[PDB]
Amino acid sequence: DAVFGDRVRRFQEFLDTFTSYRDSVRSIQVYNSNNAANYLNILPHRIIISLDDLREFDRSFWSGILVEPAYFIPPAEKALTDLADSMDDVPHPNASAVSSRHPWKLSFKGSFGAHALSPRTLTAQHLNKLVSVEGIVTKTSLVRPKLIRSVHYAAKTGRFHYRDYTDATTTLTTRIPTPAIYPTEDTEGNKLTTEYGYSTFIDHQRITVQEMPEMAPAGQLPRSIDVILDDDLVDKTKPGDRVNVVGVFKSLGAGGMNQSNSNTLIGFKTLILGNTVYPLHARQMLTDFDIRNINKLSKKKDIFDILSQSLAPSIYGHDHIKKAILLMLMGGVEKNLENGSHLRGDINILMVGDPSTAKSQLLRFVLNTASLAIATTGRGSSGVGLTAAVTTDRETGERRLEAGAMVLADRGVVCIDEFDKMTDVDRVAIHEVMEQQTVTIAKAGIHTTLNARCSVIAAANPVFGQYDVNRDPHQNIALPDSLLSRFDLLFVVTDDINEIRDRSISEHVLRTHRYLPPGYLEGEPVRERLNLSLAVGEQAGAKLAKNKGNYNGTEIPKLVTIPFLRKYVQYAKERVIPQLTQEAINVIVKNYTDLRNDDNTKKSPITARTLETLIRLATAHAKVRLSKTVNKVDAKVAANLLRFALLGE
Amino acid sequence: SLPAHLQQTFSPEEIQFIVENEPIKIFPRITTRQKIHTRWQLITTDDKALNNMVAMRSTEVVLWIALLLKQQSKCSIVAPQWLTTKELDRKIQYEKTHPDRFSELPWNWLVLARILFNKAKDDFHDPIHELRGKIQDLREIRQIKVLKGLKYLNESHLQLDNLSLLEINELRPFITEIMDKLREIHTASL
Amino acid sequence: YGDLGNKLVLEAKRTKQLYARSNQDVNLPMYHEDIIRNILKEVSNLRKNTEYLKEQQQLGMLDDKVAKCQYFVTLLCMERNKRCLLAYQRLRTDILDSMAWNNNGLDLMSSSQQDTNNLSHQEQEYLKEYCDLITDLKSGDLVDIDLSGSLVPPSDVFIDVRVLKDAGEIQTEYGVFNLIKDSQFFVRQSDVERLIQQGYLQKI
Amino acid sequence: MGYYDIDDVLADGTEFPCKFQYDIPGLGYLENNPGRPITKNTKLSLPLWLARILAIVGGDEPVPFVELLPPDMFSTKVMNAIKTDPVALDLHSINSHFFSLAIKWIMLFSEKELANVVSELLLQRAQELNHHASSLSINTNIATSTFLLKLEEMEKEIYKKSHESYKDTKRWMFK
Amino acid sequence: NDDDNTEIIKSFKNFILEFRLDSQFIYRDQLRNNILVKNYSLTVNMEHLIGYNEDIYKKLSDEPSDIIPLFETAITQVAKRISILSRAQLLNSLPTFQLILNSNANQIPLRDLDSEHVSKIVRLSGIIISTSVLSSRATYLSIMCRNCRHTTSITINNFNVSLPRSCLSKNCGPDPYIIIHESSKFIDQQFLKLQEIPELVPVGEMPRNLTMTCDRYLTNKVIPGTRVTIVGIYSIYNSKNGSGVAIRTPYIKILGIQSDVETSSVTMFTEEEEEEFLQLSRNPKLYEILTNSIAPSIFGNEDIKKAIVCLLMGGSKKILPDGMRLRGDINVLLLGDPGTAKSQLLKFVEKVSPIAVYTSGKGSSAAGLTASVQRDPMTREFYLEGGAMVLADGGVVCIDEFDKMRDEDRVAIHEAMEQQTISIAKAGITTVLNSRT
DNA sequence: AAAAAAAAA
Ligand SMILES: Nc1ncnc2c1ncn2[C@@H]1O[C@H](COP(=O)(O)OP(=O)(O)OP(=O)(O)O)[C@@H](O)[C@H]1O
Ligand SMILES: Nc1ncnc2c1ncn2[C@@H]1O[C@H](COP(=O)(O)OP(=O)(O)OP(=O)(O)O)[C@@H](O)[C@H]1O
Ligand SMILES: [Mg+2]
Ligand SMILES: [Mg+2]
Ligand SMILES: [Zn+2]
Repeated sequence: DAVFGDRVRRFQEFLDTFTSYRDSVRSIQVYNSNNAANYLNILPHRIIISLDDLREFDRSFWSGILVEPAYFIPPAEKALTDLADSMDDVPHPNASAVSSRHPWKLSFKGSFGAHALSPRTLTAQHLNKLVSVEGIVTKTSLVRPKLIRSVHYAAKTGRFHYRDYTDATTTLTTRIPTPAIYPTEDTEGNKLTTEYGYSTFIDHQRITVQEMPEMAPAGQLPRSIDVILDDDLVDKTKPGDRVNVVGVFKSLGAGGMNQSNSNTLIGFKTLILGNTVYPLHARQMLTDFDIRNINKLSKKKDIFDILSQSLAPSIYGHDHIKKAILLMLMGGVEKNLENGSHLRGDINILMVGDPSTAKSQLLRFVLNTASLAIATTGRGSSGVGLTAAVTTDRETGERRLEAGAMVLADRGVVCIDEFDKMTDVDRVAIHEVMEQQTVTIAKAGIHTTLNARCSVIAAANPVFGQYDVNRDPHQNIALPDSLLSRFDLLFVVTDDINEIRDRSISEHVLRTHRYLPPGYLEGEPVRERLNLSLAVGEQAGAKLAKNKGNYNGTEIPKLVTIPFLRKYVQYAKERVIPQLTQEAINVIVKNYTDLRNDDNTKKSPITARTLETLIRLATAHAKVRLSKTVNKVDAKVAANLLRFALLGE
Repeated sequence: SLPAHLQQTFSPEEIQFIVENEPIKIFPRITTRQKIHTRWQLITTDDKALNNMVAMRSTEVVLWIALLLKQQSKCSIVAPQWLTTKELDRKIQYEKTHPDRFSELPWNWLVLARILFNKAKDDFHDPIHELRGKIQDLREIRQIKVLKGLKYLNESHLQLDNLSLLEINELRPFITEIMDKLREIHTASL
Repeated sequence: YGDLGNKLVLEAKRTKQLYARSNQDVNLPMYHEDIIRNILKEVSNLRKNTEYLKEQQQLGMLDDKVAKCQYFVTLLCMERNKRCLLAYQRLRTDILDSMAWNNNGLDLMSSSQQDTNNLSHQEQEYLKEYCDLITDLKSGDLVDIDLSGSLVPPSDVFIDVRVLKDAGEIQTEYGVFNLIKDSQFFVRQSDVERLIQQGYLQKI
Repeated sequence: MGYYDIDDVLADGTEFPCKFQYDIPGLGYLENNPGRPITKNTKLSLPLWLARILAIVGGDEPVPFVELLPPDMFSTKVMNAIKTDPVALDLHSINSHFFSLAIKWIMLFSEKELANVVSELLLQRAQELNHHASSLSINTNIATSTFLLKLEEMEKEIYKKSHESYKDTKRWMFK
Repeated sequence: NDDDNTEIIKSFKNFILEFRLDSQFIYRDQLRNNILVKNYSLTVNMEHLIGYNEDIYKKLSDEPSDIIPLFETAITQVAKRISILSRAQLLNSLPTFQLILNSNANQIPLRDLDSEHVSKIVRLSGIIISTSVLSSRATYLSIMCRNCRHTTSITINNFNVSLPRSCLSKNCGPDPYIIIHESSKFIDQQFLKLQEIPELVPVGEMPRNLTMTCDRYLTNKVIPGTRVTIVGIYSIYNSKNGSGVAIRTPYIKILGIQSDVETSSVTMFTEEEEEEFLQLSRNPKLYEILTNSIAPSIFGNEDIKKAIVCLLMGGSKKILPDGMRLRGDINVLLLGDPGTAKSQLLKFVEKVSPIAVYTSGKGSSAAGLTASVQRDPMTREFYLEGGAMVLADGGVVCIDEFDKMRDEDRVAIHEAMEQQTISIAKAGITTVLNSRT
């Protein structure tokens, strides 16, 4: 009754106290007005409030929101709509666009405390309470419009009628259900024609999110919960993306309480109405002093060695492997031509060696440090389901494609273990994809070409238990020559027995295992922790706190921390697109001719593809030093790396 | 007495001793009137009561002497007034009707009860189980009231009007330490 | 630098827990004077370094600010090392005295660790002198009271006690107690406390 | 403040961010090459036992040789989290000497906004400490142990003393 | 009718408030300690109930599903009596208390259950094979009318109600009611599957499965593959959706669960067993007293037993700030002549370990070990089902006849044992799954 | 529509 008015005026006072949201509303209004009629982006009517300030202002209203949002959110959005209706000034409005009546629905950020849960932790006593759930997106539905309010007109009356429809999932508060029957007759019998272009329709999508497999109980499978979100943010993220969804967790449906039940063992239905979504990514922006640090470090003469040594400090040796990984993570630019079709842009690396030589560990490091990557094993995958799958939707009842392993990894990197142990048949999928970076599916009446420009790194062991140096390279590798010719670089690793290197690697590994997590004693095992204190998160240049990166002193040369390297590669992959010159061309052609006509034994045959690989590596090295042109030193270093990878020092 | 941290509070045995060092009434079964025979001539209690004692009459002795005579057939302890159903009923009514004040009870509360129930079993005029249950109910409600009142922990002082010895003893190490920490925080902040 | 010293202090805390969980003086651990003498030799190196630094400072070649800051840093190092060592030693002496006072000042070599060789020799002579002090203390004006007796208040006069070890017959006041193995006595409480503390009796 | 107190000497060893507000040639010999002097405005993680005094001596413009930065432990994020819900927050992850360190910090810097929030913190947690201490078995679910593993190092002695007191009372009562 | 219910409630309340042994009222103190820790439940032992008075136990054993709710509401009445003050006249967030029972009656095998056990209290033992996801149930429903539009409340018990006919007193419909989901109370329910123990299966038969339902605190207590002892009610529920005439599928309502592991694997141990373990650890020859204890029926082998002990203890898991993982287990392979007692050690190692599975390398497959991609026939959706190397996560897996295993099957275990994680990509499912064993 | 087990070539 009057409690609605009291809550509305309390929220109005709160909005009057804090002047940031009014400035945001004025800015969004003026930006929309400017976009209207000046020679495509439109800002949606949504604003985010930090409930920490609300707690600092009124504890009762804060607790009312966090405990029973149903009786508190609608008054807040009504007050926001009234404030917007008072602030705005449009003396000359339109006709169809003025009837939107968007309530300016809200978003939240700040500390939640005991309401920041996990999909497994959700239980009965957390119902009807605003919560934030963390997880990974597993599948999504289709964006289908739904009706809200229909506009009707009759020729005789000249009065436009309107009828409003609300469903269980449309509003927080349960109201009397309304069927979708179109009113076609007036009270006096006048014929009513439905008026499209004046009615209200909003998008609808359903997504499902599951708990992360890493934080799961022993011997238990991950569990999932489903999320409904509409209007704005309707097509954000995708399957295979870490998300934090803030919304209201409520039950819906009779759940067999009526006569429709067949057994007494019936459970209700639970579902969360999402209010906002945030990307976790375990942040992705760069500051001004970050740019200063990047530039001043790139002006150094030895950036490439520092960055190569900065990858996986606990892996002894494999220097050129680290250099190749660095060049691969930020490979060359893609070239397209109106007549030359497509030219491949990235680099692929394949490794083969005897057991226990740190290939899987380096691959896991690449997976951890990459911006986007997917983990895959040869034996536990099937090529048909690795690219696209056909499944039926439960809601619509139709069948739609599901993205495969590497389609999710578009513009990323795919890492495969036990490559040689994979079934031969599935290999054709790779033969399809690595050829033209496009997978075509044609099955059950679906005809579509899916783009997949990912780079693939693989590690396989030779046919014998250990590599035979005295044998032909072809007979040591089980894979056929057709796919081996595509991979740019072939690396062979062996653990030659040598007492000096054995002692060095032994003391290094023993150094690694004597490590203690900071602030934790050695007498007890590693214990799990909770999430961050904030459900949603967010002097210059004089600190160099995490810039230099030399966290501990053990060698004269420098070392940089991983997050700054990720920032560097993010900056480089976007801000720089270099071009090549004739000076590097001379070196490239000269070294190609010298390598091709040396006429000595070599691990792998060469062809015109190797020169294209040299060009791509030269472009990648022109990117690594943040220059817009290719220097001949890049050609020299690429030639040296290729000669090592094909001959050996 | 050091024994680690046993130098700061009283152990329950010390509480039992300090309670049993109190007067009590007794009905002797024998006579020791002097011939008008060994003198008691004790140092920490009046002898004139013990020496000038005649059977089947009221006299006051310390509790431990009463228990020692009760071990033999030389004693008959008289139960106090507050150990009966008609008194505990009005007491529990008083606690129920007054939700903020602790009822008035002797500071030997629950302790004389334990001793009398353990030793003096056959001299009560009321069933033992009923009295034990009513005492348990009293303890229950007083515990509820103490737990409710504990929420206010000022850094200045506090008032607890009618708490017995055991209730104070079992709560001292927590309340004292918390208030001391609060005082330290406030003093370091000024 | 004083981080080595931390390894001592943390270890001492574990010892305190051994004192806390057991609530009984038993199996005191074996000393860690090796790390202590390592700290002593490194702090001797620090002290000689300070003396040489003062030498160049008095020479006039050294800068005053460098000399003063190094002096403060070294003084802090010595202060922290001394603090850690005394924190160790005070707890050691406290537990030593606590176990020494309660066994009538005899140290009970007939039965607690057997050879008490886990203590340093200085700690052993400290224990002997403390036993001497405890024996001396009750020889003054408190000769009629046994200070090292029990501290549980006397609650009953006649108790049942059960023998634990075999012996001969022991003289008492106006009587004799023959400690036949595995027998039960119904005797005075104020006559068998010494035997119970010695461990020859059971089931108070 | 006890010299022979073990908890205090343990807590004095925590590391705080600092800044060399004043340049000193020849320093850093215990951290990097001794012959390389440490330049101005260079940040390290110095322990408290030298940061307290080295930032107050001055030495000589009697500016201190070092300047102490606001540590990340006392940050707006932690204050917001502790004000929102203190009962379910685990301070053991932030630190094991949180309360003694906070007392030292508030003694060094007078800040009338930390004393009341910290006071309400331990006042609110004391009630659940008493609730768990009063619950004696006659073995238990996950909630009590989950709370007990969230406790601060300085709260363990209060919990243990309360538990022993209640256990002794029950042992004497029921014989 | 109401008089008998009041008499039964009074009897149970008198039992709770009057039962004492020596000088302790055990149940009142139990209620206190439960309320202090927010565990609104109470445990009743059969022997105490029988010793107090036999009529109450007779009535409980006669018609359990009708009598138990009276006891479970008497419990909450007593809790409100002895936990809050009248104050001469609030939150009152105390739901109906859960009742848990324990007993020592003769066990009944699963195959022995028949028509005479309907609506009776039975005790039985089995092995858990699958646990369903928890679902919600309504207890306090706020119901709104549409035409007259008044408010009403419905209280629902879980033992053994539909929309009321007509309105409450104009001319409404048959059932003009809707459910107000807000201001409603909900609880949790879970389904479990039980299988007969291998040693009690009759001659030439196969194991039989049974369905159990638990609710509230009893949920999320067991994991698949653990021997358990269950006490509950054997009742029957009809299947309208689902042969024969007047058929009724039976099931079990769980009242009490006992497990050997006691859900120990943070520390749930009390002080007595803790100090016992510490004293055992102070034994200066514990290595030999453990080596002698590994299969005392096998003679001669000593290094094998030492290796088995070392494997059982396990290594120390390590992690690094760089993100790489280090394995924390050791793998022992027995490769020798026949007759040297290799499998008899495998079955004993399976028995000793808290979590273990025993399987043959001959009757096994790559898809039957790591993860099998099943497909629900009803909703027609894909989902992962655990195999045998995921059930043994955090324990030891017993494999014999390792050489008889197929070459194509033997390669899937490489990554699963060198990195302790398995990655699968089938039908669009891209999930990395952890398996440490 | 897609995964997994079995007998015969
Ligand atoms: N240079 C190295 N530095 C540190 N550790 C190393 C090195 N070489 C090998 N190792 C160790 O070898 C072990 C074997 O790991 P892993 O199985 O991932 O290696 P791999 O060579 O990829 O083996 P496989 O071919 O069997 O998959 C790891 O624990 C790793 O730490
Ligand atoms: N050392 C031993 N002490 C006692 N019994 C033994 C010993 N070695 C073998 N046996 C006996 O051998 C019998 C058969 O043993 P079992 O079948 O387990 O042998 P195995 O070596 O595992 O065989 P296989 O290699 O064929 O699988 C058992 O009944 C067992 O009692
Ligand atoms: Mg490997
Ligand atoms: Mg065998
Ligand atoms: Zn009506």
